[PDB]
Amino acid sequence: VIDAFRLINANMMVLGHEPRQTTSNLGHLNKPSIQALIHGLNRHYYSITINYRKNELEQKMLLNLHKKSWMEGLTLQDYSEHCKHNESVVKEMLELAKNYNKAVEEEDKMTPEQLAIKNVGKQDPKRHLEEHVDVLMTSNIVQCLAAMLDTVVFK
Amino acid sequence: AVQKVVVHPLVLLSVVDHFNRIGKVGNQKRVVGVLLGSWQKKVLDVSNSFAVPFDEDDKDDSVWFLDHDYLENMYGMFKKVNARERIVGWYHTGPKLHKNDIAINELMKRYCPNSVLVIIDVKPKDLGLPTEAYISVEEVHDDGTPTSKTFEHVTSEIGAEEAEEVGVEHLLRDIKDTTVGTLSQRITNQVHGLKGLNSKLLDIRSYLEKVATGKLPINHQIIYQLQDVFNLLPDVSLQEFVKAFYLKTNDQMVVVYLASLIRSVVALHNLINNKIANRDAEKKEG
Amino acid sequence: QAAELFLDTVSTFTSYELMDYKTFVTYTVYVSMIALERPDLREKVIKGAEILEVLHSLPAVRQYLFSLYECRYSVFFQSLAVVEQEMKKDWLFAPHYRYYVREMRIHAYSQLLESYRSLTLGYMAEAFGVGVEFIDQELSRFIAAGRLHCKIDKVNEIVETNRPDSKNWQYQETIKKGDLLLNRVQKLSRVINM
Amino acid sequence: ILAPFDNEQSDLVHRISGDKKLEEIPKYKDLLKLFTTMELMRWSTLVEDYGMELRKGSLESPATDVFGSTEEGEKRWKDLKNRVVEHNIRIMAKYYTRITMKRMAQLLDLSVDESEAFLSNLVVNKTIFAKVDRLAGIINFQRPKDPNNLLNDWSQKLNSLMSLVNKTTHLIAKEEMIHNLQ
Amino acid sequence: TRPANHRQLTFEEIAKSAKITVNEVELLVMKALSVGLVKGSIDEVDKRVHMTWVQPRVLDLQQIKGMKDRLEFWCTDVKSMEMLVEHQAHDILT
Repeated sequence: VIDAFRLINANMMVLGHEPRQTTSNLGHLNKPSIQALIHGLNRHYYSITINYRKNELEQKMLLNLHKKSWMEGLTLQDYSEHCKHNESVVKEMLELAKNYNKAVEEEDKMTPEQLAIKNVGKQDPKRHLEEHVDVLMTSNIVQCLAAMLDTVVFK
Repeated sequence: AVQKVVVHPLVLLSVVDHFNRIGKVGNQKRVVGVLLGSWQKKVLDVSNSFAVPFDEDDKDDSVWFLDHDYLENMYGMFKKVNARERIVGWYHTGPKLHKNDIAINELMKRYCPNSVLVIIDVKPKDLGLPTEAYISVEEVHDDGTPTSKTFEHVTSEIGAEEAEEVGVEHLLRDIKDTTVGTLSQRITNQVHGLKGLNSKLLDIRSYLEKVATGKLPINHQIIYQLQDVFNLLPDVSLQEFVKAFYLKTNDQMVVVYLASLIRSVVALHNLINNKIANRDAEKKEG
Repeated sequence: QAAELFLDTVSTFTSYELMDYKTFVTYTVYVSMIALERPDLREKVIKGAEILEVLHSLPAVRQYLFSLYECRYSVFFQSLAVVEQEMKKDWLFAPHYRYYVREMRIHAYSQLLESYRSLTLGYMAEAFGVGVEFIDQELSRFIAAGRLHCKIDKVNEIVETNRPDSKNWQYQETIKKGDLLLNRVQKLSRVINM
Repeated sequence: ILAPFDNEQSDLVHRISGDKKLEEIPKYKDLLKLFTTMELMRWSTLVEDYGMELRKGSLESPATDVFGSTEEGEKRWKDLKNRVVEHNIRIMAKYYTRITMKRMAQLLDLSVDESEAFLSNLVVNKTIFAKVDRLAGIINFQRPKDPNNLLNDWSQKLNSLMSLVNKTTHLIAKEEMIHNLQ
Repeated sequence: TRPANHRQLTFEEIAKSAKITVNEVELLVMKALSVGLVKGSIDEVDKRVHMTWVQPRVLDLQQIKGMKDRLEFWCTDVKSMEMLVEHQAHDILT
């Protein structure tokens, strides 16, 4: 939120004129906020549009933000905790799957208008389930690819 | 001594500006300036800088001119508007470190004995980071001197503060990777890692040829560490390794199986819901 | 599931569906013979006096259980034959009265082969039932089924044992149940959407 | 010396060693130097080179305590015997992988039955791991291998290799910088 | 002297090459290990040893050529794998 302003002399409105004689559409492309307009604004000062001067070089070197070391790409994630994480997640998948079919059976026995309210107080199994599938697949794919690349690129 | 350094982006933009700003004044190949920052534990955090007038003539390796009192009183000026920052290093923008540089350090070390050297490459062609960090040490060896004086490597990374990160994120409107996730987890990684490793091996060969002939000032320490590196490579062919690798992948696949099954049945339920929500509504238009 | 839900031997009144509390005891001991293994057997159905006092009046079932526990295989088979004959004509056991039997027998074999490793088959004749060829064909047809992991050699009349890990078995049932569920879900997929 | 091995003894010996005045008595200096280092002579040379010096000088009164009283002397000699045989077992398990019964029995200068009876209470106290076989006279250490470990150490070796190959290049660059810059 | 593979070796071969009787080689290798110049392990019932690392040494302009060669036809594999992967997953993030 940046803005630019300049004063105007009350003389001009004593003549009954208005400042900023106008020849082009390009000044009117934005509207002031109500909060800015409660304060003086047009009855005392006027705003000017702004834009950002850029060049390619600084962009080309700024996007390096959060780039990382090549070696980081080839690490195998401690094969002993990996299986612990996996068959921790599977447990809550168990306890959720046993709670899914209740919400499948109640699919239609009540007015759908209040069905939204049926969500609000109590987490639903369906949406809350599939993020675990997302996690499991995303992890177990890359963990397996990296091992192959290693077992080829070194000796 | 010091274990890593974190650099804020504002110094990057400041240096990039300074380089062109001097390009106005003269045919200078290089520029130099002062780095301001702060400490926590073994970690250095660097955040602000200003340039100092500097001159050098390629006539010889021993004719250069850095101005004292400009730095002396400019640091006073900055102190008088933010007390938290202390002088903590200096930077220059040469593509590689120059022969003068150690004798440069012995000048400004008076201002902070821990002073560190940071290189900021102004013209990237490559996928490594632009920064480097070097600290001075004496090192002992059998003969030729009791100690040499040597720059040695400290690890460096770019960071960001709460609000400068908002500032930079406003500017990068023009490009982003489509989605973070497994395609970013790969393309942003493995290919880049492989390219880096290839470039490292290329530089090793480029030196090794200019040691088989050329100038060839043979240095035995290089050969020692290379012997270690070549000894370290494992034999993949061993049966007892193979049985383990299979016994692991043949386990990992089961989880992908189960997850894909669950995904399919959920999508099926979604289709059923859609179709019954259509056939019981389309009839209303008669 | 029966043996788990038949552990109500202290809360079963003289109900209107089983005229005899003793019939209830016989049913629960019959199912507990199959369901549970040696520690639980030795801990629950033999240490609970509420059924021991009842069994005191039922010599046949008492000796039937004791024969299996005490490894007196010679007397085991006559009792088993009597039991299966009785339950062939009984309700809610006839439709599979053979299945039950074919379990107990194989179970008996698994109760003897794991203590030793190179037992000759001749010992069975004077310890389990006379007839070398009978035991031979029985063991052959039980090995072929994929249970009772062991092996037999005829030139020297010897029986060896092996120790397969508890992974391959934990794999076949997974793969087959996956196959059947995939088939079912494919049928659901095509039966809907014309 | 009499204390059984533990971290407290293993660093207390380090603290008390290297005292300037201690050099005035080179005998006990050699004693703790012997017990600090690797595999040590079984039993003969130590008693032959130190079993008689415990009465000369002007400081042998604790030595007489180790000798004089019958019960105290016998107990402390037995404990020294146990300490040295334990040190031998610890170091050989540190270096060896699999060994025959008679070889180490000879290296302990005592019969095979005594050897196994002495190491049995060691292994049941969970201080040294061994699985001896009393049919072929072959004993070993070498704990069984778990799948998670093998490739884990493989990955560790990969990490070290990457770090070393990364560190080489900077040193190479600073080598070129001082010769071919001008 | 030996390759990096195949560097297991037997007691009697040491006994010959050091002209010391077999019964001493155990104490010799123990000594060698204890001063850290070589790292490995021993098998007394097979009478064999498995050395795994050895102190570096100086070596001359003829030996380094083998380093050059093995490095070149190592780097070729990295180049091949990069050119493979950046093709086979072209679509997933072109």
